[PDB]
Amino acid sequence: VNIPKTRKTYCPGKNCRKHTVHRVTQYKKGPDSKLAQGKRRYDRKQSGFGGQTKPVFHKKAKVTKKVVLRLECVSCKYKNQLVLKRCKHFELGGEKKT
Amino acid sequence: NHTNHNQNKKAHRNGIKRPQKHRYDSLKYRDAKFRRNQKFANRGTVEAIRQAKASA
Amino acid sequence: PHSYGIRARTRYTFQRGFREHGQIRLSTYLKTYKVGDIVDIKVNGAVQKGMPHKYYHGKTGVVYNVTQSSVGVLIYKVVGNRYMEKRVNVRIEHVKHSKCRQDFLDRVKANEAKRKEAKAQGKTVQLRRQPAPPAKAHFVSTENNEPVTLHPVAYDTTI
Amino acid sequence: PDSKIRIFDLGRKRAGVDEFPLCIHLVSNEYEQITSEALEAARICANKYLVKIGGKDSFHLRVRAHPFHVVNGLVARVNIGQILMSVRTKDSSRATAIEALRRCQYKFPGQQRIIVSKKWGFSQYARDEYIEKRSRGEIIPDGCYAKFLNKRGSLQEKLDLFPEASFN
RNA sequence: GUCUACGGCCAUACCUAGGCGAAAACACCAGUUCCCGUCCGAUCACUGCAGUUAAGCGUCUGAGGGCCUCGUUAGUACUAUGGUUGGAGACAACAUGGGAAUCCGGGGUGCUGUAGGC
RNA sequence: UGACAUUGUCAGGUGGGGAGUUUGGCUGGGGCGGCACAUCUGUUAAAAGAUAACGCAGGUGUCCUAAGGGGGACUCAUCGAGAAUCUCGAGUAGAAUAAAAGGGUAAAAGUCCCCUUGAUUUUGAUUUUCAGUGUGAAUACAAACCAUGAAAGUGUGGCCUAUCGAUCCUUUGUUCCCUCGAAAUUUGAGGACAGAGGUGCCAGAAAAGUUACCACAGGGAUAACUGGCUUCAGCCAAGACGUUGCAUUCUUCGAUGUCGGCUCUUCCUAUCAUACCGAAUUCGGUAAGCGU
RNA sequence: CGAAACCACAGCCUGGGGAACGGGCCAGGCAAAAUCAGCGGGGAAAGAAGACCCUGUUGAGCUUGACUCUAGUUUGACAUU
RNA sequence: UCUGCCCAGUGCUCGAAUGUCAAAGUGAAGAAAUUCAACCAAGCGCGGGUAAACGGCAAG
RNA sequence: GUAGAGAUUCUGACGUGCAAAUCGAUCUUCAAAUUUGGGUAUAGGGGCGAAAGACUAAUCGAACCAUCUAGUAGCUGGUUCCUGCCGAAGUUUCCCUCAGGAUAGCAGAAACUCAGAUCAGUUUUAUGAGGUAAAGCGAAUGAUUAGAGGUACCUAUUCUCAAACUUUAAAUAUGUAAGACGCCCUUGUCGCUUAAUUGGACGUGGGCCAUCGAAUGAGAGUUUCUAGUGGGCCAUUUUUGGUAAGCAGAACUGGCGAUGCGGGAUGAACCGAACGUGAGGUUAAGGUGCCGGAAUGUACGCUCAUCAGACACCAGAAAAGGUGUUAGUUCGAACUAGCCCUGAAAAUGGAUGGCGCUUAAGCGUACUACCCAUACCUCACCGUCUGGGUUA
RNA sequence: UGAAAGUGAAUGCAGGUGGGAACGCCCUGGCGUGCACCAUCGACCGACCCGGAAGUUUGUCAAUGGAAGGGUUUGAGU
Repeated sequence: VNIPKTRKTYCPGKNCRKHTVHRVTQYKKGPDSKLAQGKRRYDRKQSGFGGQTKPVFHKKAKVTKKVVLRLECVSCKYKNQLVLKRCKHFELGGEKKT
Repeated sequence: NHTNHNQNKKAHRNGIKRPQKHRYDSLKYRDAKFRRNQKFANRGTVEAIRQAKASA
Repeated sequence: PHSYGIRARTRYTFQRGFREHGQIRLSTYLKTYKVGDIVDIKVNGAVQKGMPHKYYHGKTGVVYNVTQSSVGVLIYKVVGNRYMEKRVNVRIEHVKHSKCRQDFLDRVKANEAKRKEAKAQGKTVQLRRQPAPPAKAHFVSTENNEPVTLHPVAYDTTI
Repeated sequence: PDSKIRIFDLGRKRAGVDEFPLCIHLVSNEYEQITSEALEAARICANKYLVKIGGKDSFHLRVRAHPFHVVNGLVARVNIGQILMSVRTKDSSRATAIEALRRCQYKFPGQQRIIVSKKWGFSQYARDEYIEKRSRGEIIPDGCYAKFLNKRGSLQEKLDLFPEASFN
């Protein structure tokens, strides 16, 4: 799928409440913080005798992910998230069909 | 597994009962623009009836 | 095994009539539907927007909501051992007035009329429809209509 | 699979209409299925006997059962009163045609009956009606069949085809 | 009655050959300054009426193709209910009800609403 | 020998020597197959709806910044005619419309062109599968903001019918937001809200074999094993050709002793021999008495 | 002198139907006390909650490259120093 | 009386690229919890040997 | 080769034995890796093993004892008095679910309201919807027969078909309406809507007023909590997979499961009929020679069978035949129809239920009389429910 | 009521409409009146989405504060 790097769409910002130019970016999952409560609880439970104490997921089936667009408002830097359908080939701002 | 022989007999045991019909239905399911209008019209109608009763 | 799509097994139901394909008649959009009106649902295959389910094709119901280009129709659907109210938003392309309700309204107008002249004349008026009565006694004349005697025909070989 | 029967018209299939007035039908009396293989065998038997007795040019045999239903092979689904075979001949070959169809009854399952048709040959008109219309000129032969006058169509389009027709 | 504009049902209105059309209207038509668009004003856009009914258009004819109705097919095919009915079965008949389709033949070849023009 | 090593605690690695667990479900018994496990079109299906099989013929886990939205102009598949590809006659769609199949479509939903991001934000209300729970898909509105068009109007993705995902955790977006509870500041964390990461066994456990040494609770809901049921001769004339006849899982798994031989008995005739006739050592009829 | 196994009740056949091989049901053949010695056709004779097969979100012995760990073992670091 | 060929795989065994890397320590940033960077043994990767090792007929 | 030590064969005896491993005969070994007493050590995920998963006190693929422990159980078995009233389900959805649960339905109690209403497994009148049976191919598409014409075609024909083909299109099932929440007139409100009090929606105040707008019949509806069930099976008709099946899988209705009773000789679902205790009468299906209650009835016929025929489901049979016979149809002949016979061919003795039956006690048709169910009718009594009375 | 900090239920006779128990009244019905209950239309309280008036002091411009009004969404509310 081809998505233009810039689109004019409604901006839900407090100061905009209208259509504004948005830079489109693919949402990437950030690093996993070791200080998160789930990580802290997991570490304490995993420490000590008893083996592995939480399910480990081996049965991966889907080969594609839903792509999420993060829209940077040019005016007020407001960011909005849009999710599209699953696509094997994804690209941002490519050449137009001719 | 699966058959439909007894289900119709089981259905009519206590009849195919219709839902109760009430005089007024909910103004839900209606157009929001229409629904809010009818509030204002009904509010004025209530006021008009009360004033007419008071003055008569 | 089945496939349970919304338009499954609708090949002949949603098909346009023979030599009735093409542009939809314009009179459909010029009819006004009000709440309480009786309407017959008949899905038009040309307009794929606002289509009701294939259950509601051929069903008759009462309009409860009127929208910009659509109509809200109240249908009672059999679900197990009860009737459920089903509120279908169907575009006016798939909706037509029920001639039964018209005919009832004209009969109501006639009955009120007959009642008016009955009271004016001081007589009582018969307003309730009656099932077809048994045939009355009547004479049948044989003048120039002499009965012809018939006998069953013998068997013949005609393929 | 290919049907065992391929030829459905035998004898003088190119013959006209007026010279073969008599028509005799072998009709199934029972609702049954007839195999293509049995139809072929009866066709061979009927053709062999008719050629041996009356010759090749004294008859026209037409098999009206077509094995289109599939069961490995094909069978011809027949109903009560459905014609299986039809032989058109002269009036003298009535006994020969009846015997030919009677012998071929043994090749068919179920019950089959021999009926002499009241229609002229393979036409849809009775013998008396065909004779009257032939005399009046509304019937003109065309190969193995004949074209009949009809009210529809242009007057010139029917007059050129039927020149001697005497319209009232 | 005829014509135009806007329509309703959307072939009784369609397709084809031939013969007519007085008035007005309509159309064909002349031109490319401009508004406008194309390879090309041929289409579309604009200005006008010098000729024309050749065509469009209206109408008539054809046992025309088609289409629409009425009858024939036909109480036929089929089907709901019934029998300790027939028949080895296939299937069939009967009793009480409903009841088509093609072929074929007769008739028909648009009607009509509002606003106007002749 | 010697401040090494040996011991002590922790950190890598190694560790079937040993430990505890597991080793899908459906299924004409199970196993091997296949997915009928989530799903769409035409059928099975018997003219409302609903309706099964490891029934049948096919699909789906995608593709697309246009193949999405609006407006304008245009007509397609073919066939005939004739010029060193374009020209006009016909042309009811016989072409195209992303992908399976069906439905839908002609001044268009088709092919080009121009402008576009309604594939956006926020509600509730409906429809389908349904328990009228969830998920998914869809319909008609409403409050904004816009695209487009002269305008009416149309647009909340693909002309319609499929193309998908909970709790927990993690992660991102959002608020001049709430809390860290003796009081503050700054980091950090925990919330609310909207998404995503993924569970295809698709209402979503973290899971290799083997037993002929084998063990339990059961099962005739379920196999082997026994019972039942089910699968040569006569017609036609050239004896060919035809034609008509003579797996299932119901019982038993708190047990019906499992092949052959030996022994012994009896019945059937579809007759090997014997008896009796009949047809040219060869073939039939009556015939199961006796033998084999 | 003196047990036991076994025992619903029982004890002649043929056919029918029936959970598809009846001692009982239905229709027949029939039918005379009490017994002794043999006998192995039947009682689908006894013995035992099939030991084969399958089911169970029941086990177990064995295996390995299953899942999660482990005695031991190798190496590092600190301490003893 | 003979015990053939094969180190490809797996197993075992003795030498190396600097490829890895935990705990400690080291270096910088911070007000700190800490965050980055470098380094580290063994085990493995890489190279040699070995079949009267498991085995196969890399070898046929 | 004996004592001693073993334990090959008879697969001998015995096999509720002398014996929870013995007895007989035969057989192996018998101066050493020999046989053995006592002392002594090794103990249960351990010992010990010239190796059989052998042995470790009749216990060994993990001994024995007591505990945790009344371990757990979607599996098996049992679950104790009477009568009265009501009375199922084997189906939907989800589940590592398929021998089980949750869920909706069926079902029971307890209530509450409503009322000549608000309704119906029905018809009628009015009006929708559908693409199955049939029908069609000289209509599209697809398959197919045969000539004739006009030049492999084209034209008019013609033979024959369709589950995924179709112009057309039933029967049966199917949606709704058939009014007082009605009708007519007047009139008010609104921020919606319109060019506009114009509409729209809800109203006001009046007016017509149970023949109140089809037939028939019934009183009606809703809440609450909970049990059992979540293996089904048979028949009619329609039908799928299958060579077939007392086969597998569906659709509508009725039955069985849960249900006796009369008839089918007998049988879970076939035919009749559904059941409190009795008396009388009359019937259904089926029957009346005897068994067996009831005509060895009436009328007209057919049939002679060397193993006839005898009543649906049903206990099974075919083509073709006959110097069988009784009739019919058409030109002596060919036929067409009934009955009988042939085709027809198994195993304990044996089944129209048995006996028997031949101008039938067989077969077809008509006609009376008769027999009897727990069914119907009148009556008595028992119980339940329902309604009307009861301060003397 | 909200996750919390926190806020915290009368325009009205504690509100209209329809059906209603019981009673009254009038000549079988009619008129008034409406308990309980459900259909329903609105008001109030809280959360959410807006909206920023007083007041408070502390940064006055700001900080803090949050009334009026707007949703026709939400709660196991009045």
